[PDB]
Amino acid sequence: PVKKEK
Amino acid sequence: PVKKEKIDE
Amino acid sequence: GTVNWSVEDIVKGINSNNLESQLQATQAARKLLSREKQPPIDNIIRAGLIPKFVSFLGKTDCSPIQFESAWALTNIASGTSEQTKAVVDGGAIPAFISLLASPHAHISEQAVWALGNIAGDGSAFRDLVIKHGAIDPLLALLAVPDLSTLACGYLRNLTWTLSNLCRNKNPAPPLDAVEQILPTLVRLLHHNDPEVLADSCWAISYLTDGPNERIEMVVKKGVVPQLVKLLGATELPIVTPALRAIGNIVTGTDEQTQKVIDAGALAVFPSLLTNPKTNIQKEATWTMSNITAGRQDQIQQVVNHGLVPFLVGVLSKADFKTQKEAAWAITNYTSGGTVEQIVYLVHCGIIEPLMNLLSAKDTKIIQVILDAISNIFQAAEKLGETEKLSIMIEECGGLDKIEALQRHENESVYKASLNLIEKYF
Repeated sequence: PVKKEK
Repeated sequence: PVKKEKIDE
Repeated sequence: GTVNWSVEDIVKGINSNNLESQLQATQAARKLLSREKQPPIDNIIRAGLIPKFVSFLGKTDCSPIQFESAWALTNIASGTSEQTKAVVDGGAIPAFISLLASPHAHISEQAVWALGNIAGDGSAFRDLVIKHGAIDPLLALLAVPDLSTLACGYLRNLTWTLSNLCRNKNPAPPLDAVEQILPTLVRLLHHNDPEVLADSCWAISYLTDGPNERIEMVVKKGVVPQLVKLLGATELPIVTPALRAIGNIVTGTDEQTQKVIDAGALAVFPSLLTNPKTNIQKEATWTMSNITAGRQDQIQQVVNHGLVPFLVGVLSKADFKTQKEAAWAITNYTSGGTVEQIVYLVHCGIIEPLMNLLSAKDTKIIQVILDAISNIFQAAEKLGETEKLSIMIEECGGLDKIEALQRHENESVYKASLNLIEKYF
């Protein structure tokens, strides 16, 4: 459950 | 965009 | 009269020390720079004209030369970083900030535009514009009871310039400048012009592209509902930035994610995840991945809104990059979900499209998909249904591919492949 940005 | 030319007025 | 002049003629007029001859030559320069057919910016720079134009900005006595010089300098500042730098190096910034106070609206607007080009170059010029005190005079021009009384072109230019003062990272704009600007941005996000809305959303997208603390500044102003409304718009130029902003916000805390959910966002995703523009589908699936990365009650709202079949859909058929985001969304869901939620996901048909994507030529998506199979097996282990899942995976062509992957370049691939085979097959 690892959030990842852009 | 980042920059914009003014072309006429 | 002022059409098709040589640079040599512009120089002769500008060096005349006849204010009118200077005005004509400045206009000739502006017309040169206004042609779309490869304007001679570098020739104008090399002729030494920028300082001259800059000093013409301060001639209150002669408003036409102020305007013509402003427009010329605007078009130079619209070029490469090096061309923008020539303008800044000529002292243009404080001179444009003075012109913001011009009683002639066309001159004021041109100064706004120029500062927008300067700030849009990057963080350093953005911060230099801010240090020279541009924000107060800019915001003052929008200090009216009703934005609708301002000319359309003018409001649009101001909005755009403000968005460039919010733009760029490494570093992001100063926190105090962001706080000063945000209340005005929130007002522009409620204006009815499509272009003002698009640029307002772009600004918000920029301000939300950072750590949780930056997101919090925005989310705390109460804009999430208005963003979600804008997410529902017809105009793709509005939806694109609104979706980017919503996506940024859900990269934050689960409490920040909940604001988006509470504002009704998930009800738009059936359209977004089937949108004909590749980029909207990609970004909406990316957004979903960061919602599936949340709490189980948040995953449950994804379920209740009917979005799992849409994820199955995007996994089954989309641009590859979208399918990659869908894989992430599934891995996140399987990683955080209850057993019941993972069972539902399988009942919706996730297994075949996941397995189809193991034929991909992208080592990352394979690792993501393999993780997801593992988590699904883990949920089957807790139900004693490892056999049924094994059969499903075997029946749609899955076992073949997982086997093959025991003999793959990447380490994690071959490892997780062999672990699945040996434990379940």
